[PDB]
Amino acid sequence: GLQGTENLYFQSHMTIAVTGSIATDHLMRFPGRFSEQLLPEHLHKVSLSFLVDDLVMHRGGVAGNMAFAIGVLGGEVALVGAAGADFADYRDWLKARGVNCDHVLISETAHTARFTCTTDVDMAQIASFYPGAMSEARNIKLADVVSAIGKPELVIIGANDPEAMFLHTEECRKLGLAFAADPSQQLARLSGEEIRRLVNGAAYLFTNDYEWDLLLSKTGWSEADVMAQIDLRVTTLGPKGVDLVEPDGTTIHVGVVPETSQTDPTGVGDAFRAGFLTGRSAGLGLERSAQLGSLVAVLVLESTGTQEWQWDYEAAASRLAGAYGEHAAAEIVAVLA
Amino acid sequence: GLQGTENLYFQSHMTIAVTGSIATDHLMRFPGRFSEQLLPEHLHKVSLSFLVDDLVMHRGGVAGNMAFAIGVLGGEVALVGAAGADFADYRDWLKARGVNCDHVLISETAHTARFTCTTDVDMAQIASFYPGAMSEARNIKLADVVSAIGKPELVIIGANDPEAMFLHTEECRKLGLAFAADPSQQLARLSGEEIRRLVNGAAYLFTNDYEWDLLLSKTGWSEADVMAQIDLRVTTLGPKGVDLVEPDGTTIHVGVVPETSQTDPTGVGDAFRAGFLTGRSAGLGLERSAQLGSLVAVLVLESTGTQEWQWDYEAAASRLAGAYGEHAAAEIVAVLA
Ligand SMILES: OC[C@H]1O[C@@H](n2cnc3c(-c4ccsc4)ncnc32)[C@H](O)[C@@H]1O
Ligand SMILES: OC[C@H]1O[C@@H](n2cnc3c(-c4ccsc4)ncnc32)[C@H](O)[C@@H]1O
Ligand code: NA
Ligand code: NA
Repeated sequence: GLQGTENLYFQSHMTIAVTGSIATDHLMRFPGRFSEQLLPEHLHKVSLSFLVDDLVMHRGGVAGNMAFAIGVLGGEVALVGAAGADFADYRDWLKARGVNCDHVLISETAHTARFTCTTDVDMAQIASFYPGAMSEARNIKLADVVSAIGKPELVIIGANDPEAMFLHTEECRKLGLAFAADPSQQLARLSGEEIRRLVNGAAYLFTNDYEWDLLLSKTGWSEADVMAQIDLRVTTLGPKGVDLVEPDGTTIHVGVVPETSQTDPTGVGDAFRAGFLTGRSAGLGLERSAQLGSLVAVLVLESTGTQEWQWDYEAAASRLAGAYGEHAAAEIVAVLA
Repeated sequence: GLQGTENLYFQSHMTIAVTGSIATDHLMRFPGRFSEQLLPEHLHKVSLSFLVDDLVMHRGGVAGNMAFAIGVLGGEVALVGAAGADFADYRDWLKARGVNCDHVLISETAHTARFTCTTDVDMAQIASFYPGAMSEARNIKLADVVSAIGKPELVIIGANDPEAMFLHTEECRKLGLAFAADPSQQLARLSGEEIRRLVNGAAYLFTNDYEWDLLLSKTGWSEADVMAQIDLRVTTLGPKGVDLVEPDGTTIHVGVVPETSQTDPTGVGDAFRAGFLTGRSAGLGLERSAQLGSLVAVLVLESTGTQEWQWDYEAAASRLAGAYGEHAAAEIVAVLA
């Protein structure tokens, strides 16, 4: 009754655009411990052959995961990445949860990227990633996306074809789009200069604490050097929670939702980021948004695959209330409706 | 009219029954050296994430590989192993090459086994094997196979479901079938008692030199102890060739066919065994048979996948002539054509 129809519709098009990998995750379980059974002698002429007792294929890719979670939580999200012609079923899966997939580049030749991962009983991982169609993400122009769906409220620059990451970030700077620097695995692979090129001007920087130290080491930046380039640092601390740090040093710390199981750590970070950014878009403060992100992250930790979790108001509210109090759980549920 | 009809026909029989794994091989290439970047410090908290720049899916499994090679070379072969309902195209692939697949067990529920392997530029490997339908190989009775195709000249007991390996070997002993003990990868996993149970009474023992030392260590056997249990030992020595050793110590040594490239070592041993045993079934002597096996082995070494090589009498003859002399090449081609 009190909504301005014109202005509400005007803003409805301001989506989150998620750029990053789109993949199939081929996940296997090793019924042992890599750290214990592997010995230093096995690394000098490497020949490893693990017997695995489980194998499942699931939808994945950092951008696929984040878009799935934003869509499931009710946000407005567009998936912007490269995949192969095999993508049809994945497309239907994402569209059924509200994800705009019109601007997924479909390669004429290459298959969708593949993440192959063997996880042991202690959640340690030995994995390989095949880019396939992901390399063609460097041919996506965010200008065309904007022309089609309008200026997004935020562009997430997740792990992707590296050249696509640099081009997307620079196009955000040029078009005045707010972006979240979420380089994740590429922090292990890029040079300090390249990383600096991904961070400058970011509305958000997302890393975990290890990745934060890695970024500082490789870039040669101090923390103050980074905070001069970004509006907010979000650093996940695993079971120790998450820090949200403004440029003036103001820090908000949020604890985690305790897990009922540690099934598979794949996609936990993606899910935290998706939940946090959905909460922020929905009007929640930094602390409440991080609390939502922590819930989604633990739901991914407790399931095999990255998009196999389920959203249930009653269970979500109960776990949020247990971790953060009934008032916080109520505010979170109130914005998600 | 100088042929002895009885003995001619007596020698004419050459059916080989191949037991062992049937699989799809998911092969990837790491464009670097594991040795350059994997260090003992990475064992504390194991978390490896390789970028691979090639991914292909190929027909595989040790029994599939050996049956393919025997069929391609003109031998008489039946494939005896467990697969999944996905096996249909694989079946057509093998039948088109003369392989009898009537006695492949098709699981009602499980997928064909899967070998996932990353190989670096120095041929080092990191791999995982998911048995799936392979476990159901323990339900295959060689008595039914014999009832269908008659008493084979040889049963190859290759890497398989371990219980199936034991059941097949004991059924060969009870039914009086000559068998080749080819446990290969299972030598890394079985106990000395189990290995001894696989070797006793073998017509052939096939291993590489490392596997030979491993067998001797785990079984507690000396070489003479082994030679008292088997009719012929075949020990491959990689670039140093192959030793063929009778119980009385009589040794035939054969050098290798020089390779034109070192592309992928997966299935090279399978191919040697198949070529050697086909040559023997066709009436070639030990040396000529090992020369044929060495050719097939290098053809697999030079190609991606285990069954992607091509059999061409003229190219084969030229390489055999270069390695072993025109007389040997001619004798081999004359028997196979
Ligand atoms: O966040 C979890 C998600 O990350 C996805 N992924 C896993 N490795 C990668 C890499 C990579 C690795 C070595 S070099 C580049 N790049 C881009 N996405 C990846 C995976 O598909 C999973 O669903
Ligand atoms: O010899 C090359 C062929 O061996 C096949 N293979 C690779 N690992 C195995 C294993 C195994 C591994 C760890 S525990 C048991 N078992 C049975 N076959 C295998 C593969 O499908 C390839 O085509
Ligand atoms: Na998970
Ligand atoms: Na090969």
